[PDB]
Amino acid sequence: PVDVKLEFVLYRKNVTLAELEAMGQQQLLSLPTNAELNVEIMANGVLLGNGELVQMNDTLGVEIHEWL
Amino acid sequence: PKMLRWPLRFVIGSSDTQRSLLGRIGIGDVLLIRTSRAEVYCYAKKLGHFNRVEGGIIVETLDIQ
Ligand SMILES: [Cl-]
Repeated sequence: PVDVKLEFVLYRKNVTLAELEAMGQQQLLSLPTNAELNVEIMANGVLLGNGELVQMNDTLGVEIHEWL
Repeated sequence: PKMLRWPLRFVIGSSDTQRSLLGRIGIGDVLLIRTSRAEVYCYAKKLGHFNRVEGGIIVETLDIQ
């Protein structure tokens, strides 16, 4: 009975036609050192919360720092 | 007029859950990434994959449609 797709978003950025061209190459986009400590968690479009990337046993996940 | 923007998401994962198991979720709970990716999205379109490096991100061949 599964409804929703949760998305784990490391980084978002609004981007210009210029900066778009520059990435079609292989030019580096600069993330802070601290990106993995605010991974946005998005359901079908909307932002639900935010958290640090964690590893439990086999899998990866996001320990929730803030929510709804 | 070239004052245009595209909103990009750097997605590292997906998980299918039940709309009814949140907000049973609160702070401290771990949500697991069942499907693991490194794709770039613009709205629904996937544009291509990306590699995380010490500076941030480098993107492989990125689609433009
Ligand atoms: Cl898919």
